[PDB]
Amino acid sequence: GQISIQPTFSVQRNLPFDRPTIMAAF
Amino acid sequence: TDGERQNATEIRASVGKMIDGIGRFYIQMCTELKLSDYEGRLIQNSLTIERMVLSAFDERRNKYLEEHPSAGKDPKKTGGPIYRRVDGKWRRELILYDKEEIRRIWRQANNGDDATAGLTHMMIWHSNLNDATYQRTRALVRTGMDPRMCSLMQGSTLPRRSGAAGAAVKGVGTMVMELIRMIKRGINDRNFWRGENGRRTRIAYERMCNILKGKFQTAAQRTMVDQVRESRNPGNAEFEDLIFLARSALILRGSVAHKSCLPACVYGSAVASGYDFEREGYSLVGIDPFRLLQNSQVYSLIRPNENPAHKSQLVWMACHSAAFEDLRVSSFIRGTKVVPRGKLSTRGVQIASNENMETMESSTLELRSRYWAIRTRSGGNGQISIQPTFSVQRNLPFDRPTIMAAFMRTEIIRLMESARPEDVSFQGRGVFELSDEKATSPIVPSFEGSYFFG
Amino acid sequence: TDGERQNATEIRASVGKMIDGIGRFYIQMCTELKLSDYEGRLIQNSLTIERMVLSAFDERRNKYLEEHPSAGKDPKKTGGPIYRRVDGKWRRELILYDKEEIRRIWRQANNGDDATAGLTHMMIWHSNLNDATYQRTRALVRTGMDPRMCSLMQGSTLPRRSGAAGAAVKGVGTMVMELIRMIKRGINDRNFWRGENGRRTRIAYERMCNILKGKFQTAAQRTMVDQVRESRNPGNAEFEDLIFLARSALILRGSVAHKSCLPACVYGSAVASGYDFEREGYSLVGIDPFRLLQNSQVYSLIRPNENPAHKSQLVWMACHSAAFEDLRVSSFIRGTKVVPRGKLSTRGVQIASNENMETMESSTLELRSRYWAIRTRSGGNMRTEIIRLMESARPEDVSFQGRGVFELSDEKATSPIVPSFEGSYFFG
RNA sequence: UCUCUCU
RNA sequence: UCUCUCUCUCUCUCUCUC
RNA sequence: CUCUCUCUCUC
Ligand SMILES: *[C][C]([O])[C]O[C][C][C][N]C(=O)C1=[C]C(C2=C3[C]=[C]C(=O)[C]C3=OC3=C2[C]=[C]C(=O)[C]3)=C(C([O])=O)[C]=[C]1
Ligand SMILES: *[C][C]([O])[C]O[C][C][C][N]C(=O)C1=[C]C(C2=C3[C]=[C]C(=O)[C]C3=OC3=C2[C]=[C]C(=O)[C]3)=C(C([O])=O)[C]=[C]1
Repeated sequence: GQISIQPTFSVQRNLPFDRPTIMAAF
Repeated sequence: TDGERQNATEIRASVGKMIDGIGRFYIQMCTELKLSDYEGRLIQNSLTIERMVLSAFDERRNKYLEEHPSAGKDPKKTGGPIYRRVDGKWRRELILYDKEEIRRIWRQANNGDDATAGLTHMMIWHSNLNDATYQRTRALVRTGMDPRMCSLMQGSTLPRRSGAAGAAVKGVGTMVMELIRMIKRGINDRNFWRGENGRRTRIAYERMCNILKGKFQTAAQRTMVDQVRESRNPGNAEFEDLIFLARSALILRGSVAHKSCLPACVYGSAVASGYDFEREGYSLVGIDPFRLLQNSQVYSLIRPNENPAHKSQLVWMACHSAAFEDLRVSSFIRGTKVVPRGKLSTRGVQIASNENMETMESSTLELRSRYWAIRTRSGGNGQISIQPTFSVQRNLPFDRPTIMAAFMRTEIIRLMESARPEDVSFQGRGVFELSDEKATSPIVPSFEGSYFFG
Repeated sequence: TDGERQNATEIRASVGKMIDGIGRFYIQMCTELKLSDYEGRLIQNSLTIERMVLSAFDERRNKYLEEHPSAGKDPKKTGGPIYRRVDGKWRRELILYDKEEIRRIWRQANNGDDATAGLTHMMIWHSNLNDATYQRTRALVRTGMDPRMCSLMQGSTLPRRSGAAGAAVKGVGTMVMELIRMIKRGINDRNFWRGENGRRTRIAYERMCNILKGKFQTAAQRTMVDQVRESRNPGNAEFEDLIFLARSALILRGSVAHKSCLPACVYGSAVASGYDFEREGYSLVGIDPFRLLQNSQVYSLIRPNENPAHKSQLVWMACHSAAFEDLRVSSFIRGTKVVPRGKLSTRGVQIASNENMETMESSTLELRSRYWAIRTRSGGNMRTEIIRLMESARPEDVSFQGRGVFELSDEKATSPIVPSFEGSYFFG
């Protein structure tokens, strides 16, 4: 599935990501 | 600034001229295919017309078709499904058109010039629709890439004909897939990277490595791509190195351009309404697309047992290229909750040949957003010297360690560990109102899922 | 010398005639816009009047506006926010004026001559104000340059209309950014550098490279910029050496001219006082700007919850182009500590339309300095040789040996006052 | 002139 | 007749290993 | 470079 984000709009949000899964494969 | 206003005005006119051609061409084709107002505003009909244009200008494929014609299909005619409503029911009839006839019609609509910018714009619109609708994990696995990096798959369906304009909008993951396929062909074929053609492949490999490098933001990522480019005979080492680069892009996101490329039916309706894009100008990242969609009514074919709102949200997502954007931000701008792909009770917009075109009904698409925002080409996330002004005996200070400092893989891993899924990006930038055409007062949102393909 | 006394006196009169034209024109426009003594001395009003003249003489943009008119704005009329105080409160009303009427008023104030020097002088004043107020890392990042070289962006907002005079005051970073845009355009467009227009672009590329070469001091930097000029089809390689040249300027700084361009309100007040700049003469690098500012009183519109001292410091720095200068030397000259940009509780001087012009009050700007110094066009003191030079360079070498700061009463700059010296970076 | 969310 | 301190809040690009 | 330039723009 999706584990990250790619912003398209300029808004003050926080760009989420699945940190434990991204660093697991390192 | 004050000098880039002119340049900004120049760009607006040039894009407005492209939008005018698309609308003028669509109007001409609608009157030539004999389509009524309802059928002219059908998204399926616009898709067929757009695809006919793209195939008519496909010089390479057309040449191959001429040399090796397909079975029962002459390589000089194109077409697609045109849907007409007679007696209240919908029917599909396959239209065949001469590619020379379509090319002449397109050129006449753009004042006799080729205007490949309009074609690339339509190709981007198709790519955005494909990204929001279909998920290509099979290509990710087949190239050896982890199927989880679907957030970087922006513009993976863009044909190679879209250079520069197409390359700017495509993402890190798609770029890496292009590099990997080049690597795989070299490993499988020893003649690759050698001979007259190997020289051509090498220059192509260099160019797309540079544009991939410019997509990154951290210095560590750019240096890693620069090393891979230098490899004269790339192999598994670059294969793994690029795979690491793609995984790093999930945290240290690259710069992917986002543009709102609308269907040609919207432009055709606007141009027929007397609207002059060339005069007042246009912008694919500003308020212009949002304002156009507010006043534009578009119909679509809805298959039996399908929620019209979910299809409209899918078209809304494709229009603004927000397939991989946060659901919370998309929900805020639209004003109605955006659902993940798994909870969308709809199939693709394009209708298949084998589909019973008798239980199909049409509905109006709700392509209206409560707010409007500026599309970004940026990802996520002082003075070091002096310039004397007065004649004084002071010493001119500078930050020696930092200036001389700028003269691999462990560094990249360290960078992403520091990053956390809470950092505020685009600080102070919000979402405006449709009545606020000058982007004066931003509206910063306060924020359950956030992954469309989750 | 002894022969350049006549030359210096001649130059002083020519600059004084330019300032007299600026002052005379402001007086007429104030009398013709019907502005009271207080409103005429408002810095916001002076900027609006200045911006009206600059746009009235923009032949290229005016032509484009005629050919391709904007929406709701006729291309023959200009104007801006004029702030009028009646009954204690401030209100803003947009004034619309014919660009030809503005041109006639300006020309008549200069005895019927175009006087392009006055327009460029106002353009330099606006650039100095923009440099001290706003930091353009977006353009640096967009063009591919590291945003850390914000000290070399002097005069980055100056329009191309300010030639010679404008190029002298602009910095290495702005010159490099201009070249980098040319390279980026050439790389993207294959027809660039080719055809009749390519020849015109080539001469522009050569000329702007020549002024950049003259801006440098070390022989190594000049040779490398000479190499970049010789490239018939510059590309990524010429991209890199220009970036390297920009980075070397942080240590081996170039020669950037610094001139004190005051707001037109100060000149209008002085001319109304009877001062004859043509007779007494003027100079943008001497004591004249300092002595004018000491006796000049100017007001500004203060947004709520804003320190007037910080806004006055911002205007003082923009007046003398001390945006990128050492804070210690700037503090020593002014007499009151100059705070870095991050610690300034103020926004830009110009007020936006979306701002409620009802909670705004006015304050007097303290544009007076305890000391005065002479503005400098100089810095301080292949590629491996360039890196070797900046390695020997230390952030302790004394520059301008024996050259100090004088008193306002010492009009001949006879006895220098050498300072003895905690931050020093405005944008840091 | 094809089709597909999610190995 | 615009606006802004501090990473792109707008600066396209005139299509492909044809 | 402690003052010795500037009459404008790929108009
Ligand atoms: C390698 C080699 O072979 C390459 O070559 C190239 C050149 C040739 N071509 C010619 O001549 C021509 C073409 C054409 C076309 C076109 C053009 C342009 C554009 O852009 C597009 C196009 O498309 C097309 C074509 C053809 C065919 C098809 O199909 C498509 C022409 C026309 O069009 O007419 C002519 C010529
Ligand atoms: C380049 C080409 O394309 C074109 O050319 C043209 C030339 C002839 N004409 C002219 O130039 C003229 C101009 C004018 C003006 C002026 C002048 C001078 C100065 O310095 C400035 C100016 O400004 C202006 C103008 C105009 C308009 C506007 O708007 C501004 C003139 C008058 O003014 O009159 C004339 C001519």
